[PDB]
Amino acid sequence: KDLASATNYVEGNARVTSGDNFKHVTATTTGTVTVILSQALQSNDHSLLETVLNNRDERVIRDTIFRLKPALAVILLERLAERIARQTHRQGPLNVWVKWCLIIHGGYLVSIPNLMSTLSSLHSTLKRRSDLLPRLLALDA
Amino acid sequence: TLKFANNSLLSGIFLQEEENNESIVKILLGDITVPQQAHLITVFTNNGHVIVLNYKGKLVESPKHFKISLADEKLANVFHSEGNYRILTTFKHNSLQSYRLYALTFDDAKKQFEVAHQAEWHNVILSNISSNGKLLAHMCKDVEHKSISVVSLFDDSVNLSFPLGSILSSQTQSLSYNTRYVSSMAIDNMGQQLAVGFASGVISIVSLADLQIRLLKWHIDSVLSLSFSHDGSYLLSGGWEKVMSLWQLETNSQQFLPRLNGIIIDCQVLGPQGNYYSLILQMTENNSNSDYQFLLLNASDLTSKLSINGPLPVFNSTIKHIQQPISAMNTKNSNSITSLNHSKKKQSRKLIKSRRQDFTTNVEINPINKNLYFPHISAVQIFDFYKNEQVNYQYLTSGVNNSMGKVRFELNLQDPIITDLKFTKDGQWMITYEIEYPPNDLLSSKDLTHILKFWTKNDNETNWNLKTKVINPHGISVPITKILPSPRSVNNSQGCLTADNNGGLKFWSFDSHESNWCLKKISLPNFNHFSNSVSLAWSQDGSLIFHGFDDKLQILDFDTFKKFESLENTKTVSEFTLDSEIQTVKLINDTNLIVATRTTLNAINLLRGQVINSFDLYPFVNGVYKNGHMDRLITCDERTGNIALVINQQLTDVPTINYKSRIIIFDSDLSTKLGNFTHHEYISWIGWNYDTDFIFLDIESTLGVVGTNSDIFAEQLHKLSS
Amino acid sequence: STARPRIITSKAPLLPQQTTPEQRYWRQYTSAQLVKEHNSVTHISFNPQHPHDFAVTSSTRVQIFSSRTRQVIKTFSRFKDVVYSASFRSDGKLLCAGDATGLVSVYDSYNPRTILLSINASTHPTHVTKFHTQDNKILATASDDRVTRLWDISNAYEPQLELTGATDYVRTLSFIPAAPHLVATGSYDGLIRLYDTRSSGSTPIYSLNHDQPVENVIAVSPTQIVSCGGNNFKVWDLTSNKKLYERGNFNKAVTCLDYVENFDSPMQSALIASSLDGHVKVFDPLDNFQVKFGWKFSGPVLSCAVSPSTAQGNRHLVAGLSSGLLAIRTKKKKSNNFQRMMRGSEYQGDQEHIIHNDKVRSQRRMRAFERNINQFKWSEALDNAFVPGMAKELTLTVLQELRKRGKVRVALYGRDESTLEPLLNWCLKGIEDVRSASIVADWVAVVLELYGNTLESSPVLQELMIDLKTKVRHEIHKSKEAQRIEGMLQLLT
Amino acid sequence: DYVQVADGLMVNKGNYTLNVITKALEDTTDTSNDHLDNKAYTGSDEFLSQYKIKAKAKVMSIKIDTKNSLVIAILQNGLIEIFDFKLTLLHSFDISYDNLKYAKWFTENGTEYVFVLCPLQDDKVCYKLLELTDCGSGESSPIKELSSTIIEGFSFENSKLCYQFGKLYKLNQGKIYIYSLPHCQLQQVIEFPMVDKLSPGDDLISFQPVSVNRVLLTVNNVIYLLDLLHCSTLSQRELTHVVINSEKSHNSKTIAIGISTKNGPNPTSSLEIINIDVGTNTLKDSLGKSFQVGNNDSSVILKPLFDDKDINDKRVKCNDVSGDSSVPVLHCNEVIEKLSALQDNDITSFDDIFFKELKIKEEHYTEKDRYISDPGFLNKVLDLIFGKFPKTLTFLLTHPLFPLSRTRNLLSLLRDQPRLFKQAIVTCPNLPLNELLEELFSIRNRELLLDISFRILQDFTRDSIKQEMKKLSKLDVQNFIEFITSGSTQLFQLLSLVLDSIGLFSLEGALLENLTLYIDKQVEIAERNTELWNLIALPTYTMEYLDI
RNA sequence: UGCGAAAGCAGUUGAAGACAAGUGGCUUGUCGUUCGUUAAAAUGGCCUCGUCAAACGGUGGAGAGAGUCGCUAGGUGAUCGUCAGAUCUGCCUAGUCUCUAUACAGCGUGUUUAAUUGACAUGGGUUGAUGCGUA
Repeated sequence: KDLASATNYVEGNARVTSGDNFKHVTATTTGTVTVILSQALQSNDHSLLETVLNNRDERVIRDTIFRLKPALAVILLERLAERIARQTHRQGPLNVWVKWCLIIHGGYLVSIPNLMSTLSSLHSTLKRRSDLLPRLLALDA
Repeated sequence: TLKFANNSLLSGIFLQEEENNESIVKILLGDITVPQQAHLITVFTNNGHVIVLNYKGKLVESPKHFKISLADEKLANVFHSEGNYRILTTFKHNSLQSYRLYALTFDDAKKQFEVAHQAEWHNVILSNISSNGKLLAHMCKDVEHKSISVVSLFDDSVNLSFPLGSILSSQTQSLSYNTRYVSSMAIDNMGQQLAVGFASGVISIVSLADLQIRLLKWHIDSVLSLSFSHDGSYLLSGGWEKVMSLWQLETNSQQFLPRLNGIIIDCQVLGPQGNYYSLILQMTENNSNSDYQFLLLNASDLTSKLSINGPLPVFNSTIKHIQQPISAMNTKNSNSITSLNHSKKKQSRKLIKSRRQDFTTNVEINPINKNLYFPHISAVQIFDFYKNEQVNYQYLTSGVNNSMGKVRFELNLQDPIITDLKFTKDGQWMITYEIEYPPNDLLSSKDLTHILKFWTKNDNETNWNLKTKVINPHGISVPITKILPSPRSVNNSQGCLTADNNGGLKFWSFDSHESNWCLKKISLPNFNHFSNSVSLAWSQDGSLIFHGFDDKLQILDFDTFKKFESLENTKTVSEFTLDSEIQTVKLINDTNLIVATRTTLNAINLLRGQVINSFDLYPFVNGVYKNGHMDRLITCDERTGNIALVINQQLTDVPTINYKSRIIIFDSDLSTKLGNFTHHEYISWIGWNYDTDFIFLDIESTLGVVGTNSDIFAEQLHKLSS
Repeated sequence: STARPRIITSKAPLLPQQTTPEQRYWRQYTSAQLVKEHNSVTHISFNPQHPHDFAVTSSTRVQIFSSRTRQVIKTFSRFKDVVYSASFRSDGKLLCAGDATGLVSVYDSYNPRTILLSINASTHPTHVTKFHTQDNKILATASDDRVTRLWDISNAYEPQLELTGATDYVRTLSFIPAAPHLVATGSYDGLIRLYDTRSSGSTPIYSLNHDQPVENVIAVSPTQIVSCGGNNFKVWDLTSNKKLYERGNFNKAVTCLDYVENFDSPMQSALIASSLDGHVKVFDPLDNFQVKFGWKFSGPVLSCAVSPSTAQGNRHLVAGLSSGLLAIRTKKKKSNNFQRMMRGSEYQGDQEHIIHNDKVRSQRRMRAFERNINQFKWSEALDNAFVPGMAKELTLTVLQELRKRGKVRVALYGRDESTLEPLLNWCLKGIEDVRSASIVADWVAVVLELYGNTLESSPVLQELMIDLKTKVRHEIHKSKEAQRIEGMLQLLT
Repeated sequence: DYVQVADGLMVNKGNYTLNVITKALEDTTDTSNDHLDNKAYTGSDEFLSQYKIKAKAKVMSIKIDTKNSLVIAILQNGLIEIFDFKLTLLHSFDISYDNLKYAKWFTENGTEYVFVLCPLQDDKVCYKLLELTDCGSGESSPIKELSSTIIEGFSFENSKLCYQFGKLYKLNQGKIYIYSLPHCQLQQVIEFPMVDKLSPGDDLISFQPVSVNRVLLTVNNVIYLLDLLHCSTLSQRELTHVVINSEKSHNSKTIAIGISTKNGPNPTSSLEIINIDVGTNTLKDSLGKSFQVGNNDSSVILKPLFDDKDINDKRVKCNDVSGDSSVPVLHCNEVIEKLSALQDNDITSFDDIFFKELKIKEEHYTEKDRYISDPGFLNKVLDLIFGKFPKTLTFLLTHPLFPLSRTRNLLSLLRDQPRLFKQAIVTCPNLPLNELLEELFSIRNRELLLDISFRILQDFTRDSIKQEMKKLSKLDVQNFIEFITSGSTQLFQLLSLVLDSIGLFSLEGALLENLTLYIDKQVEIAERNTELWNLIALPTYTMEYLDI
């Protein structure tokens, strides 16, 4: 090609990222589903993770997360964050799970030393969901 | 390269600190002194000196120069034919010039050229001369309107004239002024036809014997340049689209050449058979300077044989009687048919009266191969200064920069501005930051995008590859005031530190595992005040970072990335409130650091934790630079000192359009002014190349530097076989 | 002059859980085959040499499948009890099978009728039989006699070495892949013993205490070996007798392992692991045995294998389940007068001094929207956006190119009811996504700015505007509640 | 150039050992050791020893005795080894070697015949160097470096008995000519205030620096370029800096002349014969952040005033960019004399202090930028008005409008005039957030709440607000929520800050439901006026009329 | 236009002269005219140099598509009916379940961290659109 011809712009396979991925630093309760959820999260079992969080009764979700062990509430929250990042219609039903994980395990993940670095994907997903709120405010006006 | 300032032979013609209207106006190939014997050129300047210069071998140390007996006239051009020589001159009502043609002779006393005065034209609007130089056309403004007159100059073969209302259509008199304004004209080597290019976009070939016209409509914006071929059967035209068209005048058939990195402000055929086209490309994405690229190209395959260009910086403001060229609408890249006079009056008044006379730019030096990278608008000119020719040119944003010649409305769109770029200290990566602007008259027209890109090349290839880009670093709509590359001790010189106008900092670094440049460290404060008077510095050890926000120089560490702390409280002063917002925090070496703010210039030691020296800046740099540009005005070294740099706009007996530069150096914490230099022109950027020199960029872009039997048979055979 | 820059497809910031190269490569193992066996598939080995056939040990038969048709080419049915192990020799020439009566029988492969020799091992069931990987004429059989035996296949009457020392149910052998004197055996008491065969052989030189009862031990390097048993697997440096990784990413006991090297893959090495709960997972030995991909199967997976390192054809991952069936997932791969007249067209300049090359490379074909943006047909480019078969990022990038480049209004000028309904009917779908909704916002804003009278006239885009209103109402409830979650974990810093 | 300053034989062991340091003793018999226990046998003792070392075995120990030779000891077992005498003059500083590293038969008198670490192994006779008063052993390529008071430097390598280099080093009577921490140099201290580093590979000075103050017992630490130095008649062992992977914190070197300062670790209490107390417990020299602490060996501050770029024909200054003036006539003598003109009998009046300050600095009396000022000068005039004299109307208005006020601002709540207090809220450019939060939560229910919330938001980071607004009671925050609910943008985000910083659980319910209802209606009105801000043909038959 | 932060905060928009049109003046409008102020449109758009097919290597994906009326949560309709509720085995959406050449998109394989080969005489002539129906 010519020597005076400028180089065109080409991204190629450059990784486009945002500025918000901080990935670097007797019974009497119900019949819940938390053994299913716990041995979904001990492995990486997307299939039975989907069969445990297609349950959407609020008291079942509530005491399920209450009976959950708090050392893996952070990875339940990571799985929920990645699923609502990918599928956008899940944000309605699945963020009921993410608000209950914060309310119940409000001590474990305030005692964790790097909250944003450990659940970066939630922060990036909610930042990109709520960043454009003035724009669709102007749109619906 | 015949350097003018190399010798007093013709630097005595011009070395002035105030007067650069002495200009070089024509070059001829022969020798006007003695005929019939050529390997040397005779240059006519715009005042009346005629220098004869040998460009084969070493330049002679006494050229054959003369000075023609001239009136107040100022030398439009000279003309050559067989044997004879003409010259044309300009004059002193409505502001129009006035032209006057002489003929030359030389022979009797070999110091003076005698002149003859053929004729005059008492008001000239526009002019052109044919390719052979045998005839010339021009415009008149003689009443209801203008007029058009063609005249052969080396003979009275033909001289005709007519009002151009007989050229113009009947539709144009009830249409806009662009339809009757004419921005170009050309004649062929016979004077049979003439091309009138109008500001509306059309061209019209009139046939001069009978004044019948033919319209050629392709240019959707103003026609800026026209030329004929030698036989007159092809018309080259160029305009605001960056497309050179050539019209086959038999069938009216265009051949195009579409993406010519600048608008064609002049085009002409060049060879005896017409095998070259020479073009001038105005490159009008920056409105702050008129930077022309000279490009001839062979006519066979239309490839750019020998494109020529100077360095292309973009200054923060317009420079010196710079007028962006004519067009159809008044845009942010051009001006309409009305506003050229008002714009030049306003620009002269702005250079006289106003206060923010800062037109300073950022230039970078690639620390591997010592070539300097002028970031143009949405592009970079990589340019090496040991031969002062451009390495290449590369588009670094995603605009409509290259894909399209923008026209009358579309010139109100701007491609994203590259405002920062810095190399990592081993020269392996190039960090760049750009502001992507939205088009007007829609919902998202008032939120910018801020994009930080990371480029890589090996040491052979001339162009960089984007490895990653982060859109909105630091958050949405927030700028990056300063990026700083990191020293060789953090991630093997593969980290960058970006600063907000919130005082937030982000440390980005390239790790090989996830093979990308990712976000490592973060310190965000959430204030409610913003200021772009942000500066940054790093310790060479890689231990502590000096975050010079406005009025406040915080001291952060690197391990926990918060403000510095020792529990023993050994007068751990980790903030230095100064009298004004600080714009340079340049640390010369690990002992001390020079702060520069808009009143004073302090220096602070850290092995003796207090102020050591101070200087007064307010009488020199008061409210004249934008806050954040003292960092490009002053610089440092790694051993041998620090360089301040001030500017005095000169005065009459009010300020003027003339400038002088006062650069000063200091060694070893502001001790001695061991360099006090004065340069004849405004100075725009100074920076230390990595081998103990400091390069600076003049406002007219001269880069300067502050440093430390058989013999006769052989001769006759090389004659007779060449 | 330059060439024209291509229209860059709008890529957003990347979302979490992107497709890694490892999982793209391991996800193109597809077209699953399910073959119902008579009983649980206990072992599966591959032919080493022409690595293109594999033997599946069901109950009382061993079937060699081909790696190009996936049907049983050959079968071995003349066992008296349940056949347990079946492996090929390192030359791929003959096939050993340990049987529940403690009768190792070695046939030659690809000939089920010629049983070459029947070693009568222990009276207990012989559960693992494999030849040496360096040597050719020695066969190691461990049984439910808590003693493995090395047999020279010439002298098949007494075992040439008797490796005892383990307290319970030796179920696995392994050989160390550079030192041929080194046999690592693994039993149901934990305790990977390993033996130097030049010594006595009744005592291991050392022992590696996997705490769970091991199910398999394989050798990865000449130095490090991996033992699976219980819910984890551990890796052991063998020159330093010392554990250095352990991955417990399963629910139930890891039944088997195998390992791949140097094959055509982004992963330079791969250890896959099969674990009685349905899962088979692949772990990359170069970044600290991190898991990269996995398959879930319809029952507890008892054994697994992949095609060997030099497969050169159709490549296989096979997993045999305890349910009694076998799952294969593969990745696949004019006249002499006229020629004498047109001879030279394949010469390419070998003996020739100067060789000129200015044939330009043929680039990718331009799509219709890209050539219409090139031809400045901006309304036709919008029309070419809203065809049905267009990718969502392609509609987004032509909207963004018309937004940045020229004029939304130019692209929308000559429209009416019938020619706006594609745009708004796509804007319904694009208002949900984050990456599109800014562009959808300003395009809808411009079209209602300059078509507010067609709003009055046509009722059949009024309803489209109402549906768009309820869409932005749902999206603004979502963008408000996301800010509420953002605050409610900003509280927890 | 100091370090963290406090604390007013095998050379690589520590504690948990028995005695890896057996050393000689002043005014005693020969030698001793102690524990935190190994036996103290004899290495053919009772001579004129001045130091004692071992062969890095502690049962092949010795007593380095001034008798031209030395023998071995048995400090653990009981079995001695044989020896062989070389000289008979003074071997008081004998240092037995490792397995063939650095050994020669140099006793005291220029007889450095090379040998090995054995009782009968020999080498060449490398006694060529002159009478050296400072012979040390380093590990460049294990080498005897001789510095001679015949003055000349030489360096022989006891690896092949090869004289590597040598020159004329004019070294006088030294204090400690100790080899460097990386061994590449020689740190030789001059007597009172100086320590020069010389190049110990070529025998030439590389950096001759002065020191801070009096120091006598100086030796290079196990650092990069740092030394320790104890005072002569002082127990003060300070550190200075002119091993790089995971450096030392204690047990670095034992050469000191304090009050029996043997076996000097960081916690240097349990000595080998002394049984003393301990001191500092820091590590060696770090890269560059500890030199902001140890900012010593320079204490020469003067009164730095703003200079000017020197007037070399300054009359051609070419259109100065000021308003009307060109240069302020600097009077630092009048700046100092204004202190005497102010510290007078204007004990309640603004006739001899405020007029004095506004005459010395001719400004608009509320504005900066006609500066020529020093922070010590402003601090001393602020002290002279904080003495016998806030009733001045010009001085203490124009100098909280100065960015150098230096922390005399704490009584700004403790004095309460309205206009001076609001001006010190808005403009005083260094304020303590403790007093700012106290003024914020000591509410007088006015617009100064907005003026104090403004500054507390616009000059402090949010987490530094949160950590120091944890330091509040609960009645303050309950009345703050009550006053916000009663009766704006910066106080909304301040309310966000108080909700983030009160904590998680320990709240009440009625205040929470009241705040919930209030902010529900607040979001509703914010939504509606955001909506307001974002909200800012022919028929076939007609019938009409025309003129008749 | 100035100060600014990317928000915003203060300032506006005169005079002369000439010319054109309309009805020597009067009105209106222009200016390749000057002084002062910090101050939309002339049917008129971008070149050839070789395409097609099949791979391969990284990069993104809202995945490209097809089912099961299988589950979870919903939004809603026709007719009758006092409602209760009936039939339409009511419809639509999202998620889940199942499957495919990851079907989708993009950059590259001339040297690159990586990764490419093959077809074709890259012409001329005659019909080819009034010859066509599966709608």
